[PDB]
Order: sequence, then structure tokens, then C-alpha cells
Amino acid sequence: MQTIKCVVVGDGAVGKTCLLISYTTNKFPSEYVPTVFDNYAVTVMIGGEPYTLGLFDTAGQEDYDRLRPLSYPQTDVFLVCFSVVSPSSFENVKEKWVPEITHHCPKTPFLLVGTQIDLRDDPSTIEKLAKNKQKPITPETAEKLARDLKAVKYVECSALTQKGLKNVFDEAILAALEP
Amino acid sequence: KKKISKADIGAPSGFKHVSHVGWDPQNGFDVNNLDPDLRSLFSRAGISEAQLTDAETSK
Ligand SMILES: Nc1nc2c(ncn2[C@@H]2O[C@H](COP(=O)(O)OP(=O)(O)CP(=O)(O)O)[C@@H](O)[C@H]2O)c(=O)[nH]1
Ligand SMILES: [Mg+2]
Repeated sequence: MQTIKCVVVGDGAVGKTCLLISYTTNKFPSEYVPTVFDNYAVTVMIGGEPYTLGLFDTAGQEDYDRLRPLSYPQTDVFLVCFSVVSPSSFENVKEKWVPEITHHCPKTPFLLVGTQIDLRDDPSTIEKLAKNKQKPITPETAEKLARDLKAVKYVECSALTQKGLKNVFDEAILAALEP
Repeated sequence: KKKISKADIGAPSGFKHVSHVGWDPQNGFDVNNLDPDLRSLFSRAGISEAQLTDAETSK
């Protein structure tokens, strides 16, 4: 019985909670109050066998720094979900999101999750801030970081529509694990 | 070998609610199934404002 230690890391609003749910529940939630701690275990067919995927949801804040690392010890890979429609995250993503982990485990795999597609496909907002101060991130720009931070791979995902949703977790586990 | 491939990890199917933490600005955390090991780390971490007494144990 093998199990992966997929923990979602990140500080900000990159729809990291809803993407986690729809992934395992294949459905979009409704209630609003999921940012604290939620451990989910999935059963995927890996290597021709029903493997287990240890999903650990963080708080993505500073006030919960006390019970935050609690999900770090038993970890293999890391899910760095950064908002594509927010340069801010991108900047820290390379100098804040991964580093925070490197200080603890600079060898463990690093999944580069790209969330906030629904908005990324909303020129109304993209163009709105595109010339005010903000701007969306291109796959080529995210990739580079995926390599700049020794990230196992760069993959975006959604929840409402599930656009490449699970496809991302498929890259995570694949990374958390090894030959 | 233990090499996973993009085509290996099939489609998920086994949602296991290992732990559920429901915060509330009026009740303050509504955890009713936290993890065993985390149970000690949670009450010791940010949930150390008071031991777990949510409803007395049913005799
Ligand atoms: N349309 C759509 N809405 C989404 C999707 N994912 C999340 N949302 C919505 O965005 C809002 C915030 O989602 P949430 O996952 O809590 O954001 P967060 O990045 O975790 C924010 P925080 O760091 O404060 O906890 C919610 O209203 C949720 O319904 C998605 O794939 N599509
Ligand atoms: Mg959240």
C-alpha cells in the first residue's frame, strides 16, 4: 500500500482550495469556508495498481504558522499553486514560494501548479489590469520558473470546469514518487 | 522499477476524508475528525487555546 504526500503550498488567492476539491470530488463546491486544514486521500491507478494519494491542504496564511509546518514532515512533493493572472505571485513564486520549502527540503520534488484559469480567460479583467499594473503569466514564463526552481513540471488546472484539473495532480504524484 | 509515467496515474477514484477542519468566527474551529498524529500537533499548535471538549463523550 503506497501513498503520496502531496501538500498544497502557497500564500495568496489562487483558487487552491476549490481546485483541490473538484479534483477529488469531480464537482464544484458551494459553501465558503475551507481555508484551515483538510486532508484528502485519493485512490488512483498508478503503475497498474490502486495507489493512494495523500492530499494535504494548507491555510496559505501567516496567522496559522503554528499548525502550518505540521504538514511538512511527512511530505514528498509540493504543490505551488500560483495565480497566473497575478504577477505578484509569479515574482514570489520564484523568490518566496519555493524558497520557503528549499530551506526545509531543497531535494524533494516541486510541482508547479497554475490556477485561476476562469479569470485568465476573462479578457475583461486581463485587459483591465494588463495596462494598470497587473498582467497575466504566459506558459513559457511559468515553465522557466518550473526549471528555475527545479520544479518537476509546470501544469495549470481548474475546478469549475476541471480544465486540466486532475491532469496536474497526475504530474504531482508522478513527481513525488520515483524509479 | 517504481517509475511513474504521465500515463500511469489513472483517473482518481477514492476520495478519503482523512480529516475535516471547519473554522467558524462564531464557534471557532469545528473539527470532528482531525488526524491522529495531527490531533496532538493541532491542539499543540494553533488549537492550543484549550483542550478538545466539543461535546462530552457518550457513556
Ligand atoms: N469559476 C471558478 N471559481 C473558482 C474556481 N476555483 C475557485 N473559485 C472561486 O474563487 C473563490 C476563492 O476560492 P478559494 O479556493 O477559497 O481561493 P484561495 O486561493 O484558496 C484563497 P485563500 O488563500 O484566502 O484561502 C471562491 O468563490 C471559489 O468558488 C474555479 O475553478 N472556477
Ligand atoms: Mg484557501
